[PDB]
Amino acid sequence: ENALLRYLLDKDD
Amino acid sequence: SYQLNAAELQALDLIQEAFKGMNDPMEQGRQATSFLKNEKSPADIMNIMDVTMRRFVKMAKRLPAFNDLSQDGKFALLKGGMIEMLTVRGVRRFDSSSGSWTTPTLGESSEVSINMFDQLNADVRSEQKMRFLQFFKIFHEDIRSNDLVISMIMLIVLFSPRDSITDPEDRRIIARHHEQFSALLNRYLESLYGDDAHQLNEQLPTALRMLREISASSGMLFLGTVNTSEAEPLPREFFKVE
Ligand SMILES: C[C@H](CCC[C@H](C)C(=O)O)[C@H]1CC[C@H]2C3=CC[C@H]4CC(=O)CC[C@]4(C)[C@H]3CC[C@]12C
Repeated sequence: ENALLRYLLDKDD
Repeated sequence: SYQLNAAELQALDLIQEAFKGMNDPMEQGRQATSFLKNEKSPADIMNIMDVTMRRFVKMAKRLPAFNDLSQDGKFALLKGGMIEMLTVRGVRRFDSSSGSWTTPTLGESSEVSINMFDQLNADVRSEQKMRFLQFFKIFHEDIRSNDLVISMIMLIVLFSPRDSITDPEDRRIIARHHEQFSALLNRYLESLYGDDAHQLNEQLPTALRMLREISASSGMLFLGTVNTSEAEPLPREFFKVE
């Protein structure tokens, strides 16, 4: 379910 | 008349700011090792794509237009647009004479050959190789090498309507920015080339439709070519390997 894309989108860079 | 005004110049500065990081050096690690490897496997190609994909996520989050969307909207756009954006990066980084892609921080010695396609899914690889070369060929030499043009094309691709997006406000924002960045690209090109820009503007729809075709036909390219334990997970969300 594209978990890693979502995680990267939602993280604080 | 054709010269850019302050508002247009500001919009371009904001874009360049968001893309800061895209051309930065790679840290030592799995991805950098794969890029420097003389003999690359399909897993190495996935490792390389991981770098650019992550950088796209970071860029988008630096753009005010993007941050007007809901979190689900943001996700839907990145999911729908990633392969097209990668392909546009591909056009920026490709050299027809050497037949290879390079990265801006590293000498032209390190590269990925167009013949990487020949190790991918035999059912579709030859057709995808042809599609990429066909797409590359439409671009004028000085247009494909212009970072602002490429950046704007990437943003027009990103802010494209998706049936996956149901939220009325997200849909409004996406349509608005699709037109905004399209208009800005045209104005930018007019500021450089005047009336000669009209011909380039007329080609924008051709580029977008060809990009969509590439994205719609690339999903199985890595099927059966990679050991998951050797390939970054992010690209595997876009390219099914099993
Ligand atoms: C732009 C990139 C090389 C530079 C990477 C480096 C980290 C950077 O962004 O500076 C190349 C390497 C592999 C290429 C593709 C693999 C799959 C194929 C699959 C296709 O059929 C479309 C083209 C696509 C996505 C190209 C695009 C350009 C890529 C990402």
